[PDB]
Amino acid sequence: NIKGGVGSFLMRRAAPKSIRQKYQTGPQFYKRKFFQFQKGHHRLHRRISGVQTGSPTHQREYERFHHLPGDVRTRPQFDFTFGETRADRVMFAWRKRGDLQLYQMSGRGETFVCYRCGYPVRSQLVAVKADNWDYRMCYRCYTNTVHRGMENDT
Amino acid sequence: VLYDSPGLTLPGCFAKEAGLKLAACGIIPTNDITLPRSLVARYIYDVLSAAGVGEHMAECLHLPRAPISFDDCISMICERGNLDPSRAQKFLIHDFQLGNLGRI
Amino acid sequence: PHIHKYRELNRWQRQAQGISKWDQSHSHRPLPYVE
Amino acid sequence: IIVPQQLKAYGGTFSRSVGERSNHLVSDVVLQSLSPSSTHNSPLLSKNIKTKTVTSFEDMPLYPELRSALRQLRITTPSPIQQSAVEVIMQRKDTVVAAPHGEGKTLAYLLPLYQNMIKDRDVYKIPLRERRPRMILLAPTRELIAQLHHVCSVLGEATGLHAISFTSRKRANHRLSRLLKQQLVDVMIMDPKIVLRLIRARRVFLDDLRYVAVDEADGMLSSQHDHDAVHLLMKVQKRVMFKHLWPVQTQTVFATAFITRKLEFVVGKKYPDAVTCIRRQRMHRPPGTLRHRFLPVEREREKMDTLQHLLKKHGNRPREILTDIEEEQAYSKPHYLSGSLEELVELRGDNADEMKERVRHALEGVRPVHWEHLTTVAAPFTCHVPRTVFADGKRCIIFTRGIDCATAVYHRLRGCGYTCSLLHAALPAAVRRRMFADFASGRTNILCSTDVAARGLDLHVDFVVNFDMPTNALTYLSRAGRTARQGRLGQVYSLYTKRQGVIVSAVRAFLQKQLPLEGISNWKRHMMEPRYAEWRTHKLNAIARSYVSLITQKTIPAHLERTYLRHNATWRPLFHPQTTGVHGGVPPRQQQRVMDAITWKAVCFRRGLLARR
Amino acid sequence: AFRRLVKRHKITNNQMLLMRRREPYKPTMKDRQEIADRAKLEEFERKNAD
Amino acid sequence: SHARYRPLSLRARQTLSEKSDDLQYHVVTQEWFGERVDSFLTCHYPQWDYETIKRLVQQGHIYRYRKNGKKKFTRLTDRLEFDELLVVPTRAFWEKQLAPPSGVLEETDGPKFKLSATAREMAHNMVLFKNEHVIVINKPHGLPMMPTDDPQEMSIAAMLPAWKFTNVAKPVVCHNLDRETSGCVVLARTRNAHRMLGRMFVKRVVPNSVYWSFCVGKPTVNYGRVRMHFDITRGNKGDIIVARPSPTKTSKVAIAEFVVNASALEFGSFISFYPLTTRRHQERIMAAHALRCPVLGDAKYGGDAAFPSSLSLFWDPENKGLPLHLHHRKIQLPYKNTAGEFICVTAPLPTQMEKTFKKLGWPCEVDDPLIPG
Amino acid sequence: KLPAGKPANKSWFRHNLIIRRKASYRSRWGTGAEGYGTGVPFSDQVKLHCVDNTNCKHVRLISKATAERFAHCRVFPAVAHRVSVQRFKVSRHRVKPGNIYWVCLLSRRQTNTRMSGLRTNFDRNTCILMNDQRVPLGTRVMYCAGRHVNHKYHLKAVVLANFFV
RNA sequence: UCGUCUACUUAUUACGUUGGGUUCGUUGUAAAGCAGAUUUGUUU
RNA sequence: UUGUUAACAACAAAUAAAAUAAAGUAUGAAUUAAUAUCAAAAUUUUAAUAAAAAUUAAAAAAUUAAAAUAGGGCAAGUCCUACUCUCCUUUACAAAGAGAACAUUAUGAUAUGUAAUUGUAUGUUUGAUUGGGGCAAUACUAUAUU
RNA sequence: UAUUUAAAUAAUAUUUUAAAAUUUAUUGAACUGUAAUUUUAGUUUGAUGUUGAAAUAUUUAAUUAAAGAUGUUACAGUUGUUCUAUAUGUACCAAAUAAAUAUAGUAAGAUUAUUUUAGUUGAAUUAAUAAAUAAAUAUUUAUUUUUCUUUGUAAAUAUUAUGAACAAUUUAAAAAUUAAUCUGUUUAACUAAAAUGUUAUAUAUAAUAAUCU
Ligand SMILES: Nc1ncnc2c1ncn2[C@@H]1O[C@H](COP(=O)(O)OP(=O)(O)OP(=O)(O)O)[C@@H](O)[C@H]1O
Ligand SMILES: [Mg+2]
Ligand SMILES: [Mg+2]
Ligand SMILES: [Mg+2]
Ligand SMILES: [Mg+2]
Ligand SMILES: [Mg+2]
Ligand SMILES: [Mg+2]
Ligand SMILES: [Mg+2]
Ligand SMILES: [Mg+2]
Ligand SMILES: [Mg+2]
Ligand SMILES: [Zn+2]
Repeated sequence: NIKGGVGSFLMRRAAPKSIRQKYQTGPQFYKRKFFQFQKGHHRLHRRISGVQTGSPTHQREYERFHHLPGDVRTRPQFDFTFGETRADRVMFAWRKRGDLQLYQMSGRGETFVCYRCGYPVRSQLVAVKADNWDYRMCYRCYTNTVHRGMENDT
Repeated sequence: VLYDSPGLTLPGCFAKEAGLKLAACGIIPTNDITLPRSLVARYIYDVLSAAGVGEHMAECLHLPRAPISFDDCISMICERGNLDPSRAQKFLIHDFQLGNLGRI
Repeated sequence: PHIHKYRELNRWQRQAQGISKWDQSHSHRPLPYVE
Repeated sequence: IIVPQQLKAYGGTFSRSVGERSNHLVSDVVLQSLSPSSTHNSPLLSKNIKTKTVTSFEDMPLYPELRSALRQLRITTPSPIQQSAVEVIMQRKDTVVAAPHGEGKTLAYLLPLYQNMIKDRDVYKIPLRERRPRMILLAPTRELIAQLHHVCSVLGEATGLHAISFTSRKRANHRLSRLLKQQLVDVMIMDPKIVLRLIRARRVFLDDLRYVAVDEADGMLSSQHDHDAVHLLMKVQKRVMFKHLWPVQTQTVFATAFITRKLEFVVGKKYPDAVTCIRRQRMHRPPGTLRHRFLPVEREREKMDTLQHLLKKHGNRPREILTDIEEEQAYSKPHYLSGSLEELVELRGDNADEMKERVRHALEGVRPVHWEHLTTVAAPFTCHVPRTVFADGKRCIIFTRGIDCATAVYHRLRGCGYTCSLLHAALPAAVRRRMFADFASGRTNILCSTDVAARGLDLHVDFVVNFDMPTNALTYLSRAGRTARQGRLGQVYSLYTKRQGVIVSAVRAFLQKQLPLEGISNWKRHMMEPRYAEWRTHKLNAIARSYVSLITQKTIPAHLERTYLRHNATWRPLFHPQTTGVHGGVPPRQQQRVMDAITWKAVCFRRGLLARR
Repeated sequence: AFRRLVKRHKITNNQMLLMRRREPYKPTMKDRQEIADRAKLEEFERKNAD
Repeated sequence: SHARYRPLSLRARQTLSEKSDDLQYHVVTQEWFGERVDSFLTCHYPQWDYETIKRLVQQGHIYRYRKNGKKKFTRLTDRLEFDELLVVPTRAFWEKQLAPPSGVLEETDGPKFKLSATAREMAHNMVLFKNEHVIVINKPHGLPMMPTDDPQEMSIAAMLPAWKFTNVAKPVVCHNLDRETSGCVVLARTRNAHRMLGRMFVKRVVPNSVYWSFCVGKPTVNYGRVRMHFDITRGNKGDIIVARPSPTKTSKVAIAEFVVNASALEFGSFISFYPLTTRRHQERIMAAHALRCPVLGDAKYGGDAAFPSSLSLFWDPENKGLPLHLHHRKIQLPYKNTAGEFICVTAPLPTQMEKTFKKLGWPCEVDDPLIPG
Repeated sequence: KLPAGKPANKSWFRHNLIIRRKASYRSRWGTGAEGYGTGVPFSDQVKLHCVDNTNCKHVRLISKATAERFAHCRVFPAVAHRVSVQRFKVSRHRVKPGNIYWVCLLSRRQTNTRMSGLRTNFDRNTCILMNDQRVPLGTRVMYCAGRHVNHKYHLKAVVLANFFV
């Protein structure tokens, strides 16, 4: 009958459907409406990167992220570089901090979605929750989770 | 005015005898894997030869004699030649469907 | 102001639909009336 | 052969509003945004904003006379606006009292301004002279002036201060001058146009003027009231600059239900240090207990038949007209209702006061207002005409457009057998007072009025009927802000046609998502076209959501990885979004290269098809 | 709507290569707008004192 | 009994939170000024679990008021401010039409089922893969996954207390199968493991499981996709399933990619299904009607056609009680092994399927490469 | 296209059933007369005669590979394509079309070179019906059995056959 | 989250016949849940 | 392997033998062309393939053939929602090229009108501030009344 | 009404190519279309050639119809093929030829001349009765007033559309890192001088070991 016109950009304010999504009171389990990326980036994902300065003989692979705080400044407990190469190219694995364990991948950074921040992250550092590789965390959220003490909760 | 009930009356997963009757009356297709022309023509021959209707079946199918067995009837339908027993079974099924065998 | 109908459609929408420019409304050609 | 331009990036058009949404409109029509991303550049709302509250009235300093005035008004717990604004005004600062309709905005600035006058009268002992008042109140309409005079008289009875009001009457220059000659006043509740006339006629002086309160300041400071308040405030401001009289710091208070561009700039540029008390999470929204209902009428003629249905639905039953004498008496004799509290409570179904308040809550539909850790009941209406007739039916105001429609609907309902009263400005002074007194006292439960009764009227209106759909949200909120007052149950019926279908779809959508009615108009192109940077924001968020859905559920081969991220995960800017409606958001040099390839392949395919035909 | 073609200045000290703003002791745009508003308001009040 | 709870949108939930007065306001005094929200709540509610407190705070049922006129939703790691209020719902707050999270109310176990020695032995025998978080069992044919309408029948839900080897609580089944379907069934050992694995059994885009079936007749195509739309209606003593090619509002889609691995000429076929949805009797319906090849022994869909006389040398088509030739073969898990590949659990073929494969000359135990590891 | 990341061949199970040979210059099937191991095995959908006194006349092979070299270590299932009609009427007569039995291969029309160098071209393709226990349904064989039949895998077949080559 | 459910009952007798009436439940969740799609090889 | 017929069709495996289509002597275009006597490979990273950077590493010359990469145009495909265009309908809005009726001379013809309230195709048909308030002769000094 | 003080009277100009339907006047039926007269082929689609001996040849399959050829007449775009539609009216059907700076709220692209000689780098934003004042950028131009030092203040002119949605805090500071608070980036006479930072520590609520209840 009677037709009117209202743009969808006026309703985008009501996009979040819960307290967790509107006020960010917890981890965004792949349910995030508003994203904040650096002004100028076209490929919309966050990047936790490392600096390579030498050969694997002098500079180890985990020493690339030494400029970051946390467990990347310690040597890992497990090392898979020697022997049969991992199918997913996991080079190192740090000690389990509660339900989270930090891994380092080989090759170009794989773009995954951290369930705590909700952002697509491209990095070689992946924190797996309870050995379940469906729930991964970027290294930044991993360091923040350990700092607050929420390692066994999130 | 008329209201139609789409999925109220339907054969669905039928029994052996019900499927034989439906295929003999032409309600369901004859499947070359599950419901064979051979089985449905065997059913037709059995229900016809239950009573003394062998000579009448031969008269309807233009057979030189009253058939003793279903295989003999199929072979005589082939003779009435280049056609195969499959074609003979098809002819018998279609004759029963059109009513060339009688009212039943 | 304007009185035409296609004024809500921009030049891109007009050329995508296939409409002639309504601003150049030429009237020297009569309409195909049933004579 | 004809082939259109195939490659496009955006086919629509972007609005030219570079400042904010609805930049082309006037402030009198559109409401301003209250988001911090928008108020960051505003001259008023980027400055200091008061948000802290005070729980009880005992925690704030009040004189015993003001304590008794609150008990007389039956008010115990302060509303969120009073919890924040009373303290700032008592600190003698220019304050912008911003609150929705029916939250105690009137008493929010009357209590502190009265206490400051008591302190100047008792502590500082500033003498009151003949033609030099202490406070000046500014109100738009005549009924609001009479209503503000009623509240100031309740406060002035206990505090000892004398408030005076004046509307236009016969021989007004004579009657107004006698008041200034016979009695001494310190509160002048008048119109800014008339008080400017007395100042220029040298009947009232700006000496020892310490307080200027502007109710409904969003409109008073706009051109809809001829900038009379703005001209007066500039005279008050130059009085403060005068250094040969005693030092008076005249503080100015602005009570508003809306915030517009006029209000922000006229206060932010003229009052640099002005504290704003506002909760942006409730400001531009209807009350929670208000029920909205949009009834579409297919034909404009059938609008009267729909209105008559709503009246019969809510108890208002018309008297039967079956004879010629009754048909003549329907228009001649003004019929009035009759009843009392005793018979009405018998019909519906110490201890004396508790029962009077129990019936008062059941009739007005008063629900306990729910604030955080604070709950109260709504005080009785502060109207200068107390209700004395209680008949069987729901009370209503029928807002129409223009004066002629209000007059016509008034006579149509009378001919049908309805007891209604007409209220607009064209009525004479005697009839206008009588017509409002009939509805406010209870002799009439149906008020056919124009937009004059939309701002500042605390009446027992059970439901409101918009006979003509308002053209903007500012008028929509003010009209509907009459039936739900302090947690009372209210209902609104808006009759609209196709010509207002755009704003109805906008308002109906904003209400369902519980959003502020900011930037709402009736122009369809304005409500559908976004800004480029706003479209860019929602586009970037949509791209990131598609990236999440692509990563977490899809496995992509290596040869498809490049194209998947190009179409689902890459922010691709547009080319000159100002002229997007011409080149489609794609550089025409790229379009020329694309069109060259397609045209060549189209010509080759056409030459073959023509040769085959 | 500012100058996209940056103004060039003769570099006499090597720290001019590092400094981005021409006059660092000068208040920012909005700050000096507020300063000008305040100064003009004070001058207007002085003019209206009598 | 939770029978008084109603579906509520965010608006209605906020309105009920505003209206309901069943709230407690803890005043943050000097002694608790500066503490964390989770610490404060754990010290003030010893009867609540940390999971319950976390759910309440993160969903917004517990909030705080800083005397600003609005409610403030916070994280468990936020510090408390001086002279503010902490609003926590009481017991009576959840007695209205608003359901609380799982940890708020207290459930009662009540009865405890008893499992015999033979039952526990067969439950231990059915185990295929065990982990710190998951247990994959081999459910056989004819065993119900859940208690049926007849309470006297055994079920995996009743045998569940037999797979708590060292844990305190019994595992929880992550996905259910039909009574006739036999194959790998996943049981989460931890509550968090179940909450994380539930994501794996909802509709997806990439398949992570295989169904090996023996269908009567060979379809016209070797591989392809099947998409139907099922509408379930309540009948007299059953459910009427209406399959449509076009979607309806009351329908739900069923999608699966099928590949015919090997087959007889035109009388029988071996087909691998890779589903993307979870619909009742999905594989059986898509085989009987979409592929037009009823599964061997599927008497519910194509009864007389599910017992072909072509296999009369192997299976007698007169008993009509042979097990369904549909087996949940292989399933991938989110957990990785030492080599770096996702752990894929495979179940051996049942007796009837192995017999059919051996009679037709096909290898029974073959790895299906279409589901990687 | 499964898997989605690295799509693979959907004939993985067919590869376990077929006996293929890349048609390079070093690997070739050729005709059976080239020597031992040069005959192409019978593919599926191949018609064979049924020479035992059963109701069946022709069978169709289900196996993807069928030859004499591995007639002792592989099972050959087949379907009764054509059945003799008895106009005037046991287990051997109860053979109905569509049924699936195993078949013992007796001879082929293709050239077969033994290891001794003796090539042979029989008149027609030949086989006999057997059950899952490798017991022939017929009581007599109306054709010649090949030398490959002389194996313990075909004990009852050798007993029922009366002539070998 | 791919559960299960063409038989009970009021009577009648005999070693099946004849008249009436007609679902249960495991687990998770209070959103981190609910329709449909989830495709891309200038191999032109 | 499937049909016709009393040799014909394609096919899958030995797709194998065997037939025709060379450099080189001559003549000699066209698409293309930012470019260092171009840069094998691996790794790390940077604003969308990055050949852009950095770190490891160590990559010959000439002729032939290959589509693995670069190069050769691509905001695309499916679903849902909303708006519009298009297209139909007439009873109202503006124009309508068709006809009428009327005035004037004649009861015979050509025209002019100030007379046209008829019709069929064509245009349009959702920005209402073109509103609502306020102002209301009898100044000034006084008097009485409700 | 006319109480207030100057002056160098000179006008003609104002990038460029394009961004589209068209206006006025003609032409075209040797191509193609219809009527009158003197195994072929069409349609669909795949398969070879891909500037091909062809600016349209050959082939596969299905389907629909089958008196064969040439020329000449009449019909011309406002439309013609005597209803409409498709198709077509001479090698891109808004047909072709001749004139047009006719004009596109105007999409975009180019716009000829080193060694230079001075102010701001994210502000401003009030439709509409007596309210001191928009701001940035650029060109000309004007104010030597105090002081311990420092201090780009103002007119007359030209232009201005480079475009953000939520949340938190705030009459004081996001300090909630799942938060950014945003205009980048280029900028260098020569020779010298010159102060700057990435190393790892693998065991102390730890590690290595025995007795016994
Ligand atoms: N603290 C309080 N408790 C209960 N009732 C109150 C309180 N304060 C005010 N009220 C009541 O609220 C009513 C409306 O007050 P007020 O006139 O201030 O509303 P308003 O915001 O000015 O509305 P509008 O903007 O429509 O004029 C008054 O009649 C008064 O009785
Ligand atoms: Mg008010
Ligand atoms: Mg035989
Ligand atoms: Mg869904
Ligand atoms: Mg018309
Ligand atoms: Mg029309
Ligand atoms: Mg010709
Ligand atoms: Mg025509
Ligand atoms: Mg300047
Ligand atoms: Mg200036
Ligand atoms: Zn993260």
